[PDB]
Amino acid sequence: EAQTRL
Amino acid sequence: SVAILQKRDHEGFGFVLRGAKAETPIEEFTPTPAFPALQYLESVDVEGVAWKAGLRTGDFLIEVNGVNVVKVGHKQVVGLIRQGGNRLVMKVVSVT
Ligand SMILES: [Cl-]
Repeated sequence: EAQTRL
Repeated sequence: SVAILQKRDHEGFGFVLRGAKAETPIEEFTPTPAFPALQYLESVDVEGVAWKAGLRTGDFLIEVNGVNVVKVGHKQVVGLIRQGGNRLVMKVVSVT
């Protein structure tokens, strides 16, 4: 998985 | 549900997206009511834009700006989110 703050 | 997000240039939407990388075998994924999409909200900042639009931790992403993302990898979903700039529409299903 990847995690991205938006 | 559908959340409509419209923010200022200098601020974030106020959520963290987590989900499957495209490099994994995402082609083998079968959506189910218990796990309905590859990407979901790890967290939502309280009183942030996403929060005020009704999004909550655990929401699974079904559509971004009218594009189905149930079986789409993380980087491509992030690209669709960023493409609208300060404006974003997301259809989600709540695990809760
Ligand atoms: Cl990815």
